[PDB]
Amino acid sequence: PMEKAMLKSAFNFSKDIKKLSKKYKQADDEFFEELEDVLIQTDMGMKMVLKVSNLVRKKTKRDTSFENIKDALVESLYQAYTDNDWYRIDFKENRLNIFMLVGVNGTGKTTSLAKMANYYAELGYKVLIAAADTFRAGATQQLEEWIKTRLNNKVDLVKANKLNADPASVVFDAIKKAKEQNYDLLLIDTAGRLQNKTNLMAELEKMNKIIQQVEKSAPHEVLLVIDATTGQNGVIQAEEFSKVADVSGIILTKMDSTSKGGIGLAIKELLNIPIKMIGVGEKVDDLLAFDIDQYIVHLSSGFMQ
Repeated sequence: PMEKAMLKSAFNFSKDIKKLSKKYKQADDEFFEELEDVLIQTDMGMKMVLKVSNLVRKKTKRDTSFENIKDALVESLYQAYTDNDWYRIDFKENRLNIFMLVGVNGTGKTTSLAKMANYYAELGYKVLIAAADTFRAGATQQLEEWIKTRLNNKVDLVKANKLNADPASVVFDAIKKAKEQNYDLLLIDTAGRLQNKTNLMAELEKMNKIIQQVEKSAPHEVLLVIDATTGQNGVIQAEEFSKVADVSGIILTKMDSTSKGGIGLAIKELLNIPIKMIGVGEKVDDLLAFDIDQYIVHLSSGFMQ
């Protein structure tokens, strides 16, 4: 799955690296200028280009073989990301885990939330979804579809029976069921528009108040969806959303459709929030726990043989 996910970005990165190898003589200043130009094209951003180049420069000598520069680069990419104050999904066996999914609409929340329910349901857990994006029953329609079409039998859905209902009332109904029938995970869908900031924050706080009566440390995760195909555009927008919600982690979707693999690093730099799950494709099971070494190794696969 990570191989298919990183196919397009790895092709682009290795295409540039292979070009770099052909006029490669020594790891000198002029070489670092050329390398920096390649790093720029991954769209990782200036600060990350600078951090990765400095790391490669630190690890290497002018006489380093081009093979050893590549090993250097792989290690420096991983280190650039892992250079932080921090990671894990707060899922415990002996409680009702509660995760919210957040972000601006049309980034892929309801798809991702469905994939997350399936991910835990396959691990043997009893999963409940709260369709609390009541802004259009379209999000509700989707959840219903996925439920009786693609999702494991251990995933159930609570929704609104009324038009444009208060989102907290769906959360009220879900928490009750989840607590009473020994569910292992409650996933909460939310609507999002920067425009409706005050209501969006108010609704999140209503939800929080409902759930913290059952689970004091809930929400255990608040997960923001970023569409990788949007590149740096999506990264900046995800930062703006991080002011509306106290985001604990990121779900990076559509990696497979993305040609610029610096985005993981762009996220780390701009948001400073861990990526925790990564979408590898369109099937219900195309969602993995994020692993930065795997992201880097598969991004690098085209030039590492």
